[PDB]
Amino acid sequence: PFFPPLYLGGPEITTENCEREPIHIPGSIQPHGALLTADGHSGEVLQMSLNAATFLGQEPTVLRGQTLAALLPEQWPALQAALPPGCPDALQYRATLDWPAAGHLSLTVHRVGELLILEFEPTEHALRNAMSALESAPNLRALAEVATQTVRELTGFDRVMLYKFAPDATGEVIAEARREGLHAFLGHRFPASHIPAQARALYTRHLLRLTADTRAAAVPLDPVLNPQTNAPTPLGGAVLRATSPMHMQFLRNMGVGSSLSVSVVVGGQLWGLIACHHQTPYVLPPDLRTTLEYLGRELSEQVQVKEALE
Ligand SMILES: *C/C=C1/C(=C/c2[nH]c(/C=C3[NH+]=C(/C=C4\NC(=O)C(C=C)=C4C)C(C)=C\3CCC(=O)O)c(CCC(=O)O)c2C)NC(=O)[C@H]1C
Repeated sequence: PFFPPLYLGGPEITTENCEREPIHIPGSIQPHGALLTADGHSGEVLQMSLNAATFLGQEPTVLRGQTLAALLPEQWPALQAALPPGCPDALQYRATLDWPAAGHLSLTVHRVGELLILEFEPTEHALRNAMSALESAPNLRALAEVATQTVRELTGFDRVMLYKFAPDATGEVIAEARREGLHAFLGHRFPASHIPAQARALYTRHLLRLTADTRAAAVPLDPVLNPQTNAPTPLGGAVLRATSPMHMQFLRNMGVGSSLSVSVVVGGQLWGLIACHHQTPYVLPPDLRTTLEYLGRELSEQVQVKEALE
């Protein structure tokens, strides 16, 4: 059972309790975007990342308590209609905003219970071709190789691996596409503890996560608890959520500045990950993550199909 989070007096995580870190409720985000939470009926802004006012060019005193009706007059009606009470928390509303201070922004919203969680991130044929290349791959090894190469072409990531889970939850790199000069991980195996049980569980439900800068400090939400509930804000579905410090350290020690993975789910089980690295920090574009999500779904389908062919 999970430890309390750090802001509720929980311990700093160590290697004796990796599996007890409540990674879904860090009460903080990555600094390359901003996060607001809002009441699902009134649109009152209930929580904001500490960088939100600066990120959005708003006056801090105005921002909290403000309504989405006032902050987002052009999206609020659409947002309400798209995300009514009781909808799947996987359901998304997305809009592109031309924000004077911030530039071109992507807004992604989902509902958890009575709370709307709004993520603002800068934004900046290929999909169909990629989907068809996966389809047309003749066997599982070729499928793995095509998936890693295609994802690398689309993203420009220094390394893209297909990381397959064994029944004991150890992991193996079974294909990779890599920048010239990077050492090979192909065929290397890693302990189950490096992607602990609660992470593997989360990754069965929320299929993409990333760390854009492995040296960046997390930006707290304020207030840290959802005022509706006096309880933690569920961020398992927020790509902006802070990454486990233990994992961030693991990445820095690998010389990885940016990391992103996409779940491969076969028969409702976590089969593996498309796992990506960059040496420098790197914010992968939002619509481009959408493409990666589609490719993850296609790969998951094709792994099942290819495993059936044998
Ligand atoms: C004591 C806890 C530990 C720990 C925790 C931890 N690890 C993750 C997430 C990931 N770990 C990954 C592992 C690898 N990436 C690689 O490139 C290789 C090897 C070539 C390995 C073994 C991966 C891929 C992830 C997924 C996230 C990503 O793609 O960057 C988490 C969950 C992080 C989060 O979602 O907040 C946690 C808590 N890792 C350890 O090594 C020990 C110290």
